[PDB]
Amino acid sequence: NCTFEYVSFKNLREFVFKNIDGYFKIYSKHTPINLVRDLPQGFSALEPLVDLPIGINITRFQTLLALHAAYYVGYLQPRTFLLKYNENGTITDAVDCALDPLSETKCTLKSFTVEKGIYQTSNFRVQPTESIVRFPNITNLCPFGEVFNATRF
Amino acid sequence: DIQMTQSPSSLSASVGDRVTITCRASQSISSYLNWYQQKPGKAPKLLIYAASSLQSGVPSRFSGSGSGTDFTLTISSLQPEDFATYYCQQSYSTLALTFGGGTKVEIKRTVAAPSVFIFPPSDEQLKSGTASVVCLLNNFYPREAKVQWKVDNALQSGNSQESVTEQDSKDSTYSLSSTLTLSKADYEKHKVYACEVTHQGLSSPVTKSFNRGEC
Amino acid sequence: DIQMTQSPSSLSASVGDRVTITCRASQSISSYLNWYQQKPGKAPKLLIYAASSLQSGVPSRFSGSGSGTDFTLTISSLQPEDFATYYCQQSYSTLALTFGGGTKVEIKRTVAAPSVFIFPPSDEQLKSGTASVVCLLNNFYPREAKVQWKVDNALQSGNSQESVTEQDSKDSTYSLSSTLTLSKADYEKHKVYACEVTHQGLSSPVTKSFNRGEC
Amino acid sequence: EVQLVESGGGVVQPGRSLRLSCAASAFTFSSYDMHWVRQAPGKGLEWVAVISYDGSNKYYADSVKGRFTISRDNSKNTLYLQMNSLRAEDTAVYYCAKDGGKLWVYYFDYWGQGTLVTVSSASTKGPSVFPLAPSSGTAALGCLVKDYFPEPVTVSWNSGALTSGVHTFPAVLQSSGLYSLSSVVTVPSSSLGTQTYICNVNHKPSNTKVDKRVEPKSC
Amino acid sequence: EVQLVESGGGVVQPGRSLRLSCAASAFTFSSYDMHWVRQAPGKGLEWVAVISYDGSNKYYADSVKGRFTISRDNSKNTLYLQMNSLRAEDTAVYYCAKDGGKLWVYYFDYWGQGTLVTVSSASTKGPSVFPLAPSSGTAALGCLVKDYFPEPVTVSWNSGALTSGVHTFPAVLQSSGLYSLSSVVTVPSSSLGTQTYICNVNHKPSNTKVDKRVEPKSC
Amino acid sequence: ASVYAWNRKRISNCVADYSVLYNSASFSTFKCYGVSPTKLNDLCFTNVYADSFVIRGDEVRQIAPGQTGKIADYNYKLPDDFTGCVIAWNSNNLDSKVGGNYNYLYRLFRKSNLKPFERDISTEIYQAGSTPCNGVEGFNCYFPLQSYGFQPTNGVGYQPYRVVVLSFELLHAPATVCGPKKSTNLVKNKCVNFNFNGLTGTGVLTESNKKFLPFQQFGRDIADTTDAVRDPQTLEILDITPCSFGGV
Ligand SMILES: *[C@@H]1O[C@H](CO)[C@@H](O)[C@H](O)[C@H]1NC(C)=O
Ligand SMILES: *[C@@H]1O[C@H](CO)[C@@H](O)[C@H](O)[C@H]1NC(C)=O
Ligand SMILES: *[C@@H]1O[C@H](CO)[C@@H](O)[C@H](O)[C@H]1NC(C)=O
Repeated sequence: NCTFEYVSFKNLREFVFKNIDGYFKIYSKHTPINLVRDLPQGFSALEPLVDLPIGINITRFQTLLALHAAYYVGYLQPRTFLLKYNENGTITDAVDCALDPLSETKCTLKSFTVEKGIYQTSNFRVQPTESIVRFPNITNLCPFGEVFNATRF
Repeated sequence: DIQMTQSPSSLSASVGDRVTITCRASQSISSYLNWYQQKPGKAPKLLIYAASSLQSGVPSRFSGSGSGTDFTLTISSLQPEDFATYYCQQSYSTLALTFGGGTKVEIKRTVAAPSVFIFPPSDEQLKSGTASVVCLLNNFYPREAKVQWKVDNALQSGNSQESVTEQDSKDSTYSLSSTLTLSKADYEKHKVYACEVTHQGLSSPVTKSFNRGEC
Repeated sequence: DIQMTQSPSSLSASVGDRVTITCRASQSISSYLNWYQQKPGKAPKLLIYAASSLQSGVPSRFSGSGSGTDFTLTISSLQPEDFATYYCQQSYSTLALTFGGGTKVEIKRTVAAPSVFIFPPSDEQLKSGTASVVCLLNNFYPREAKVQWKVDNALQSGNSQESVTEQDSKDSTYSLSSTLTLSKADYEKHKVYACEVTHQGLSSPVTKSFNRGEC
Repeated sequence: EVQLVESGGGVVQPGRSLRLSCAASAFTFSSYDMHWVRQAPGKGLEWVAVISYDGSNKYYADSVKGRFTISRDNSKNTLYLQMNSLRAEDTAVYYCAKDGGKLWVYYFDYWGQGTLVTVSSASTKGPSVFPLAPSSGTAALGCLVKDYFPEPVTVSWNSGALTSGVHTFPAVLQSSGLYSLSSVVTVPSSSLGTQTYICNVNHKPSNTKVDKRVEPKSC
Repeated sequence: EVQLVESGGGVVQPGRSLRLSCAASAFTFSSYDMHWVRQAPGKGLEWVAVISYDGSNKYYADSVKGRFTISRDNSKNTLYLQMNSLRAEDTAVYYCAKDGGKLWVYYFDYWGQGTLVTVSSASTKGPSVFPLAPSSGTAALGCLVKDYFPEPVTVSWNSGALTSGVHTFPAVLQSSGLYSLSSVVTVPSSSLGTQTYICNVNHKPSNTKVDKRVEPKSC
Repeated sequence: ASVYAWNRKRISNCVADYSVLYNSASFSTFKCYGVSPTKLNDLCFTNVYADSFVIRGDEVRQIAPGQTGKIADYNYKLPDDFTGCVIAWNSNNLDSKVGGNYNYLYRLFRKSNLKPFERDISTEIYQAGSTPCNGVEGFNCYFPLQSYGFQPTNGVGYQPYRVVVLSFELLHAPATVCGPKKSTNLVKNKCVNFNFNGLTGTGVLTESNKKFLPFQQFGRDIADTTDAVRDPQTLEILDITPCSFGGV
């Protein structure tokens, strides 16, 4: 029961898979690196590769290994990023609007340079912790006792 | 192919009655049934499509329902302008569109006893060579009246042809004219010509008979 | 306590008919009457509450009415999915809740004459010691058919038990199997075993009889 | 407001060819598939042909496949039906209908008044008018317009003076290929010798006007 | 969207105890009084028990008062019905229902699928399959699955090949405490010696599978 | 392919050109259920299945919902909610031999009727009698398959007919199959109403010197309003200038 088919260390290969409205978007980016211990530090933008109209509900996944290579996995979240497009339309840097107060100020001012000064960025409201309910403690009680326990009927 | 049976063949109802008509299909059709209305002589007009959709400009009292093989068209309150013929047509088999037999709705009234008249062939017609005997049933309701021809006490079938007028606008009664047509030679070969009428308003069959060339 | 008499015990109607079911209470209940529906095998489902309140998600064609002791449930236009058993339940005596007898609605059709078959006890059963005579009425409508057992022209009552299937999905006809069970000694004590069937579609009772040990 | 007018219908002999034309108005004729539907005299409706909105697809029922042809001129907003090699079964009223296109399948939204088409191998003939006299509580008399073709024929009593009690039965196509019709009128038995009853029959296709007297049988 | 699931029903001897559990989902279980209502096989509905929303008030009908007990765990959203000292009258399908609380009176808002509880003093027994041969316009044959307990028993013809014309009568609880069932099938009288008819009866509770041949009587 | 092993082909992720069904008038029989062919080339479908096989003319009417017979029951079946089309045309010139073409086989016996879109190719010996057939033929043990007799002189009712059943399935997923889309010539330097891949607007399209990235399809300004686009057919960047307006 198939509903689709398609056919077309030294390398750091990044990929991003995400499902939106039944469309499976795959972005990718291959770069040369010289580091085996951990992810090389630096900024590189990922450009899309595929938009498969599979329309599947995905909640788990797995990898496939060639048996006769470590790999890293991160989870995406709905964040707001300030992206800088250079002249040719390529992303050269990005700022995360929730990483720390400096980045919040950057996103508020829509700039990567913040002039010396004080900037009002956010509001702040303390939420209530617990509820309190108070009603007067009963003083007069309806006399059901003398009706059920009456000495004589 | 797909055969659509529409029932009843014809029903009698009064104004304001909740009329219902059924339409059945030989095989299953999802929701591809449509109801059209046609007055006598006038062109058909659309009432319901997809069997659950009221066409724009149609009174709300009409409603279609049903799925699979059986469908129903219901008029909550009958109106004088609703006495017409309704056709149910399927659309599932796109290039084999078929329309239903139809269900004429007549004006309900009391049973009217037919008036039976028997007219022998005119001498002018006998001069040509043919002979026609005319049996006229007048002012009866409902239209279901059996007309039988007897020649020398022998039943005749296929020798005549009938024609029925529409329900009357004044008394809502019907008229039927049975014309027993034959040749001159067959006309003199027999003496007695009779027309028997059996109607719901007749306690017993009524026979109007005449002997040839006696007057 | 409160007894709820629901009528009719069983009614026959066709699709699109305006069905009405009555429910009477021994004493007066103000507006605490409800109607529920139950298909064969399936669990009951709520239709009406307070006798004048349509439950959410129910077709509007169901309507409850009445106050005091007599209440009525009306379906303006019957539908194929509306063939079920309807119960009326009073809620006045909250801690003495009671339900009505029920009114099964069957599919109306033409009268079907039962086919009567008589099967004597099998020799294998006679080996065990018991003997069962099977009288089968097949393909009849309505289900009201009287089945009587006769042994040596003597009526038998309570010696058998009947079993009737639901209305058939194909021809909407019923089947009944009466099993006259007795011991071997009571089987050889008599010779003639007959089953008489009386049905609305039978002009006269039909008797199927056999003599013991004659084939 | 949608209008559809049919034209080109008439009487034609078997094996001939005819061209029906439908004119659409008050909607986009070029964006709705058009259907030709025929209704035989006295029978129900019957689907005949279908043409798509772009005039590139044509479909027909088996009864007419390889025999009729359907085309459309969107510039003129016209629909043409060429019916070649017509048989007697083709005798019917033809309508042009819009699709509507609200569903995946074909339904008919609007209909025209249609045009009649008759296929027969009989020439126009003058009607023969004969009397139907009454006898001896009212009485009923009439006239018989037999052996006429084609339809229609207009029948009146006393040059239209006698209206009430007049019943004109629909014509019946007898085995001879012509048409037979009967007109009747019921009058009181008392007024049978004084009042004069004459039936006037006019057949424009044959251009035949006949005034026939009706009198009670004498014997 | 409200769901109620019943569990814990089964077969138990008279005088024993059982625990039925109802699982509520997709609504506030703790804020609605719960009702237990039973329906005996073939009989109508009979109100049984009621428990308040807080599980503090417990009411029973006279038929079961002092014999059954109703409790609820709002933390687990579960309703427990402990039926101690069970009699034969308790054999029924039990349903848990929400109150609704829209009226001052008790009404049932939703019904679960229910759980069957059978009270009998008979052990599981293997069914006895017997033939019902036809005789000499079609014919009808069948099989009799007698003396079996508990329900149900699955009956098939020709290993499910023979479907049309097969009628399986509901089982009847005979006075012996077991169950008797009859299955029949009508076939043309012509095909009585060539076609082989074998009825397959399976009783999973007793784990008994029997294939019984059916042939016409010889005399 | 033989009817019992009716050959299934799949169509998805491609523009479906139905002109082959229109221009080809050599189709002996053609019936659509659920969908009308005229309104078919401007409607998207998730997938299309082309189930093709061979039968004789007399059996062609049997390939459709609510049909019964050897072909309908034991070799190929369709659902009662089928939504597609059925096409059939003669192949006598190709599927006939002077000595009789017997390469087409069909299932003659089967213990049960096939389920919708079920393919059965088992050659199990059919048991027609009480005696079980333990893989051997003989008394009440017949081979389930039989071969057609196709000769040039065979009658029309027995002449070979190739049948193709198209079934259009539209699931709750994006439709990869749509009909061809009509376009027009491109006019620059003139105030026109443009529509690029559903992005509509009004303006003057002019040649530009902006260098898009290979995967980028549109441009935007600070206002987010479309400022440049890329012609889908030819990869050239067009600036969009709103049509001149002002005060008189
Ligand atoms: C996928 O999951 C969502 C909710 O998790 C559900 O609404 C949707 O119906 C699912 N997709 C399909 C094809 O059922
Ligand atoms: C942008 O692209 C041009 C050629 O298209 C190239 O010369 C230039 O170096 C690029 N920008 C940068 C920052 O390299
Ligand atoms: C579209 O047409 C252009 C010519 O205007 C041609 O160069 C190009 O290759 C075509 N695209 C495809 C996918 O064939």
